[PDB]
Amino acid sequence: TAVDSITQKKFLCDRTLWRIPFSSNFMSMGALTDLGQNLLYANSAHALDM
Amino acid sequence: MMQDATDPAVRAALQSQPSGLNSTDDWRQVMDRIMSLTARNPDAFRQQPQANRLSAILEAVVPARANPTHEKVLAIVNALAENRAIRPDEAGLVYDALLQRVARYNSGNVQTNLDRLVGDVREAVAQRERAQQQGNLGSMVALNAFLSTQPANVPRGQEDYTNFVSALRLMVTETPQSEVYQSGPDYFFQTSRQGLQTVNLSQAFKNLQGLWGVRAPTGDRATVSSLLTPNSRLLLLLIAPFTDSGSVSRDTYLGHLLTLYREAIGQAHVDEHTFQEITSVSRALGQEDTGSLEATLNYLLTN
Repeated sequence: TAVDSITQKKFLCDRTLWRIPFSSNFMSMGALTDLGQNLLYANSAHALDM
Repeated sequence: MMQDATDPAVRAALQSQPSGLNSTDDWRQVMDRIMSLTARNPDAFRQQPQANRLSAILEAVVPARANPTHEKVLAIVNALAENRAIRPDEAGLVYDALLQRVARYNSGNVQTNLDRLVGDVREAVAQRERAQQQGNLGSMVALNAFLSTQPANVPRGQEDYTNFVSALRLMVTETPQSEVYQSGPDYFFQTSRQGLQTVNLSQAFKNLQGLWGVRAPTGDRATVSSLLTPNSRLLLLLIAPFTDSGSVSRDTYLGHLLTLYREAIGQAHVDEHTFQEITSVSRALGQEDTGSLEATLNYLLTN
């Protein structure tokens, strides 16, 4: 019984947080990452939008 | 080479103040390290991470007042533990009882004294530690009480005792450590070892006051000198490694037996060097050689 179809692929992903690091490399090495206390993000004031 | 008692003002500093880098106290040591001036590796400050790099600059260029009281008050209380002014389990109370005392009086002239007393109390540990090695202090004062109470220079029989006066004084000066002239009971007595396996009375010595000068028979234990108590006999063998020449070796046993007490020591140190060899050669004998002690018995009996 040959029928025609186009599939729908989707991911499931629960019970973990969407974690992204804070460096120019973007890889968490230690606790304080490169951009965490760098030249640009150290003592100056900045305001995160989204 | 060895140390004095681990410095009491420093032991308490060891447990309180920073170890590696005290940026205010070791200011020109951190300043030498940050200026790339250190001879180990100059750029040890350059290759370090940037954040702790800044922590060294902020702390050294502007010196921050670190807390000094708890390494000064503890310096007294740990010296109180080494001088034994307090017990080791008392370190919880006296540390804070005086901190609560300076909580009430933080700010009088008393704490200006306290740090001068710190240098005094730490020196008192060093003074007493050198003084307990010479236990003469709790010995000469005790001998002063012995010399005053006991009638001195009264041998109206025959006099050889003038030499013996210095003989007891030589025991205080030569060996001082465990040599304490304890006055527990009214009879004076001297201990020689740390555990006191020959502590006889110096008032058992009062048996010798009538025997300061009597007639000598011949060379075998005398017909009269059997009266000398093993108590007083223990003293006269103990003064024997101190004084030899002076007391007449031909007039009474004060000298003849004192020369014979050297015969007991003279055999002992020879047999000591004899025993240290036969026991050492146990690979070639392969037996419990009590003949090392049996020959020692034979070298004392068959003479």
